[PDB]
Amino acid sequence: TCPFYKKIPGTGFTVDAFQYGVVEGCTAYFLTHFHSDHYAGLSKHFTFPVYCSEITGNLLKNKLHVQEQYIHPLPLDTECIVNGVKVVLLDANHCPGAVMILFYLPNGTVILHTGDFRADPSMERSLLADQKVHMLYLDTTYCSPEYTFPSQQEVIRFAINTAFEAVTLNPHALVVCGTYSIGKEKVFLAIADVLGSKVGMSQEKYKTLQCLNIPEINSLITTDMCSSLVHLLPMMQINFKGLQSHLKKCGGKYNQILAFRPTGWTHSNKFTRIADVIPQTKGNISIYGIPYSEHSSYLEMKRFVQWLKPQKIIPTVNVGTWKSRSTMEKYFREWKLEAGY
Ligand code: NI
Repeated sequence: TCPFYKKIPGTGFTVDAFQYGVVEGCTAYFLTHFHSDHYAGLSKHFTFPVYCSEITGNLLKNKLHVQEQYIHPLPLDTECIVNGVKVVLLDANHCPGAVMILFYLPNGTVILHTGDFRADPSMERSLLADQKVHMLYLDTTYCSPEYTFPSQQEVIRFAINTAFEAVTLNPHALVVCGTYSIGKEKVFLAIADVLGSKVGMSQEKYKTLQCLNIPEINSLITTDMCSSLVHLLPMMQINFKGLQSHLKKCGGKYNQILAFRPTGWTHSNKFTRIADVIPQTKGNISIYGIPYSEHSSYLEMKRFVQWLKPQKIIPTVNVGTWKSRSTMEKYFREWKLEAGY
C-alpha cells in the first residue's frame, strides 16, 4: 500500500509510486527520475499513463521496454495541463532527466515535490520566483549539519589533476571509474577529456548513455575497450581483486590501475579536505573515494528552504525512524524561527 507522502491531495496523482500495484484513485503516475528505488515496479506490462521528462521517457522505452503509448514526456520550464491540473517540470540538479514537479491545485494550493535534488541558488531564478508554495515534499537525504562535502566543480578539478598527473608520469597506466546507476557522468567524461581518450564500457552501459541527450556523446564514448584508456566497470568490481582481474584481461597493454569510486558523503568528510584526499594502494593498484554528491548538503538545503518559505514540509527520505523524523522536524523549526516565516 502506497504511503501518504507519495500522494498529491486534491488530485488523481502519485509520485514515484510504481511498487504498490494499482493505486486506488490514481489517474496519472509521475516519475521524477530513472533511479531504481523510484521506478521499482515499472516494466513492459505497465498500462497506466506515466508522466516524466524526455530523458526519463527514453530510458523507460529502451531499458525497461515500457510501451510508447503509456509514456508521456513533458518539456521543462513550460506550463502543461495534465488531467485538468496545471503542472511544471523543473531541473532537479540530480542525475540526467531528473525533475522537480510544481502542481497548481484546483483549490489554489501550490505544491512543490523536489524528487531527488541538489539545491542550488540558480533555482531561486527559475519559475519558482513568481509565486507562493504551500506544501514542500522535500529530499531530506542529508538533513543534518554533519553532512558537508565540496562543490562538484572542486571534486572534478581534483579528479582531472590526479588522473592527468598519474598517466603523464606513467603512459602505461589505465584509469578505471565505477558506476551502478545513471548520474555522475561528469567524473568519467572530464577524466577522458583531459587524457584525450574516449570512455570504454559494456554494451549495456553504452545503451544507457545513448538515452541521455548528452551533446556530441558519439565523440566521447565507445564499446571498443582496446581503443580507450579510461574504462567503466560496475561499482562492485572497484576493489583490489576485481581490478587485478580486469588488468589481466587487457593483454599487457597496462602495468598500473588508478581507480575512482564516486560515493556520496562518507565520515572521512568530517576530517579531510578534498585537496588532502589520498588513495588506498596495493602494489600497482590505487583506489580513490571521491565525495561527488547529487544530493543537497545540509547548508544548500537550508538555504533553499529559507528562500522558498513553505507553509508545511513533508520529508520524503529518512522517514522510517522516529529519531530521524524528530531530528528533521527540529531543524525545520530552527530554520523557520531564524528566517521569520
Ligand atoms: Ni536518486
